[PDB]
Amino acid sequence: MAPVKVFGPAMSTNVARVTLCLEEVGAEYEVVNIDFNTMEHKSPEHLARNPFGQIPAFQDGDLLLWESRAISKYVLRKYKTDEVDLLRESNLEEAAMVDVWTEVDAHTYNPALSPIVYQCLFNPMMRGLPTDEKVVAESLEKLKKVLEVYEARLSKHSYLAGDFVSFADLNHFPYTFYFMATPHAALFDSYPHVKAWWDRLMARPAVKKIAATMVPP
Amino acid sequence: MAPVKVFGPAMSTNVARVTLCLEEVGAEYEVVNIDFNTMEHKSPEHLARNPFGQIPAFQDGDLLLWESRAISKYVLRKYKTDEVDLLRESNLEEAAMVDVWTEVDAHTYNPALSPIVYQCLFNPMMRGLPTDEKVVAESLEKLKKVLEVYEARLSKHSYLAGDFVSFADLNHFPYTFYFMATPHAALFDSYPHVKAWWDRLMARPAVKKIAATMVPP
Ligand SMILES: N[C@@H](CCC(=O)N[C@@H](CSO)C(=O)NCC(=O)O)C(=O)O
Ligand SMILES: N[C@@H](CCC(=O)N[C@@H](CSO)C(=O)NCC(=O)O)C(=O)O
Ligand code: NA
Ligand code: NA
Ligand code: NA
Ligand code: NA
Ligand code: NA
Ligand code: NA
Repeated sequence: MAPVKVFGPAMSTNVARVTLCLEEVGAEYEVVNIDFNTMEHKSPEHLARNPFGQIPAFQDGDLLLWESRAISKYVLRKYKTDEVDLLRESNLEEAAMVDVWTEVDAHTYNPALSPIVYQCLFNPMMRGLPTDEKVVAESLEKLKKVLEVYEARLSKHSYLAGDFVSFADLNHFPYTFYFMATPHAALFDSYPHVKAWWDRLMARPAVKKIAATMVPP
Repeated sequence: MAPVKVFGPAMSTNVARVTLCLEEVGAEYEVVNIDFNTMEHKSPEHLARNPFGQIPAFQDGDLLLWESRAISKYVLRKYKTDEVDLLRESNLEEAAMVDVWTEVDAHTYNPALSPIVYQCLFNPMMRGLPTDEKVVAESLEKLKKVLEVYEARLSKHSYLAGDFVSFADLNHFPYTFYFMATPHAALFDSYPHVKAWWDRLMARPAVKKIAATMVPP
């Protein structure tokens, strides 16, 4: 049988980006673990998939992909329907706003939020490494300034790209989910339109399914 | 058909990403400078274009965009022809490789190459800031490992996504051009297929036109 394969730990943020997209479009898939403890990500077998030796990678027949956003867009295109059109590529202005807010995640929001996840969650929980409180403080101040902008945006529309959910919103889910596992989760409550947006995403069945994979089973 | 407008200094890397895409598709445009000396990027007029107060921004009628890659994709879609189709969105596997290598620029290549540009070129030439040789050395070692991967890829095809030029290749132009103005330019000679690809991009008429805009006096 023909499920597509995602390679990497299911709970890894960038894997969860891809599995969320797969769930949203109703595609059949399997997640194949990659064991970092044996350097499997640097094995020749995995380097054939991603020559830079990272996860996720992805296989659909003879096509091997890497870079979570590239994988995700392939999925969103391949399995597109009229009812689940998360890129909006037939409407140039809508597609442009999807792209803008996807880029805002990559270049503005995630660089502010991710260090807090690293320092407050990944460091202590993965290998028991310390937290750098200077990094956390600096990042929180940058994140507050980002959230001020998101608060204004999400007072004008229910989602980032307009009055429709899109890949832009989905891209914010994996790292933000882990931010909600840190002691700084309540920050979002100070930006009520951002909180309402987050709650809307968390209510989505595909998001619930992937959130359940981002915990300890 | 009034020309579309690109806002920012013409020689800025992320402005040049956009103007290269505009030249490749033969679109009429104007570059409108944004004066950082008077904080014009933080003025209400510019914040209406990019609420994060960065350049580039872009206007087409009533549409305002920011984030250079989002602007660029809007351009490549709007002005697409069968002859100049730089995203390949009608072919899932080709679009996927364009997307992979666009992501590799953003998340792998540019993070290794751009600090060398900053330390060796932008620091001394813009404000007269010092150079951090530790940053340069660490970045060079990362870049060498990246270039090994590019060398293998560019032995299989003349361009990153396949046997056709695409947005993936164009994304590498602006920072790489400035890297070639640093004392480390010769690094590429150690990767003959990467150097041959670079020379092919530099031979393109659109690339020549934008390279001429990328000067200080
Ligand atoms: N931009 C890429 C990031 C992948 C990545 O960082 N993967 C990490 C796991 S998370 O810190 C990884 O595989 N690292 C191993 C390494 O670099 O050796 C994407 O979105 O796919
Ligand atoms: N990912 C974005 C980066 C734009 C940017 O950094 N712009 C800088 C100029 S270059 O260092 C900028 O406008 N900075 C002003 C500021 O952040 O205050 C893009 O691709 O458009
Ligand atoms: Na849930
Ligand atoms: Na549930
Ligand atoms: Na929860
Ligand atoms: Na001007
Ligand atoms: Na595209
Ligand atoms: Na290859």
